[PDB]
Amino acid sequence: EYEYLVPPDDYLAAGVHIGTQIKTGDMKKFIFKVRQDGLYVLDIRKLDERIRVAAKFLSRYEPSKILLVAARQYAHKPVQMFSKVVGSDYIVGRFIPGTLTNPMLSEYREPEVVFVNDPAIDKQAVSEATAVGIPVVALCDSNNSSADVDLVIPTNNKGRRALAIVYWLLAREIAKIRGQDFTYSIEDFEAEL
Amino acid sequence: EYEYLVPPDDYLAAGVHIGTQIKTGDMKKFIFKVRQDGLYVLDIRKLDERIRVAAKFLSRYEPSKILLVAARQYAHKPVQMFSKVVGSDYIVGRFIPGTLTNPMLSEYREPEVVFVNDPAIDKQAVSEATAVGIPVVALCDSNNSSADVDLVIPTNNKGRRALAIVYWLLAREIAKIRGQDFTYSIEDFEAEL
Ligand code: NA
Ligand code: NA
Ligand code: NA
Ligand code: NA
Ligand code: NA
Repeated sequence: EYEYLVPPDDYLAAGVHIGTQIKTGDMKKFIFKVRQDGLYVLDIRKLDERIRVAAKFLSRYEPSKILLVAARQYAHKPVQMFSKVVGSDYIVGRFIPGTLTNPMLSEYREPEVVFVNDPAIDKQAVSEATAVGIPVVALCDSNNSSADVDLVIPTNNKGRRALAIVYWLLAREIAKIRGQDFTYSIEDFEAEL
Repeated sequence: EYEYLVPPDDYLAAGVHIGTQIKTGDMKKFIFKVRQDGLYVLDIRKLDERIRVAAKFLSRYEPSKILLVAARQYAHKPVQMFSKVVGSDYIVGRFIPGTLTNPMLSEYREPEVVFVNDPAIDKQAVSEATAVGIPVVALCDSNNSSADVDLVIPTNNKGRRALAIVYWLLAREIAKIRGQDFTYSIEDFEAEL
């Protein structure tokens, strides 16, 4: 029996397994099945394994050197709350071109690892981080595919609740490794509306 | 404008870009093109970027906590030479089931990261590492596909010289990150005839 970070039903209730109508070759290994309504379903066993791995991966960096990126609206709150807990830097909303490549921009930063919400939406950040040799972690849905993403977290990266539980779990596990008290609830990470 | 770790011609002479007659969905994003003879060609730009990232990541671990695994014969020497330089542990030849999951087994170890030569050949190690939450790094050829590999290094992982230059580069970059002198030639890493 596999031991999940949370009861399996919690993952399903959050809709992390709900993909899109599109499947990429890169994501096939994470797709459990395709629903009759054409929607692809992600493997929660794989998601759980990847969240654990990502938490360990990220705990190998000093907090301030971690940069989270997310233009997608429902990801802003989860990203900011994750940062509140982990101590990572973040950029939500429009990512300004040159933020990682132009030392003269006021927004310029030099993180050692970049974590984006969606490689398609946050493509500018992914491309720049890769051009500068910075490892890229990313949430990838069935429709995503990027040769520039180094560490993948296969999950619904669009749903309000799905994003809340994933960022919440990542922050929770990183805090555990760090021996930092964490009492936040999934609701605390969830975007309004 | 990209800057390779070594003259591009060196990568080609080693045949790292030469894949097999098969292409998985997992590897599609790394395939540059398909040759006249049916052989898929890997993207050396991505390989170079990935070797750089893997070296950085691995240098984030106490060397003794890194475990290299390789049953494939042409990978033994490269793996042993990499370990000589890096200080990592390794298991070449048959990987005994239970090595990462059975504490009573004499060969039992608790590495913090596992790096295998081929996820199909070294599937036992990949499966066990994943089952215990240990991040998995792997060399993946066009024919490979594994949801259990966390960090991928897209390259020919069968060729004698292909393996020598890849392990050589990784070791060189890790030593460089440490400052450790590195005077080995690619030949010093190549399996004998
Ligand atoms: Na989705
Ligand atoms: Na990248
Ligand atoms: Na707690
Ligand atoms: Na090959
Ligand atoms: Na794994």
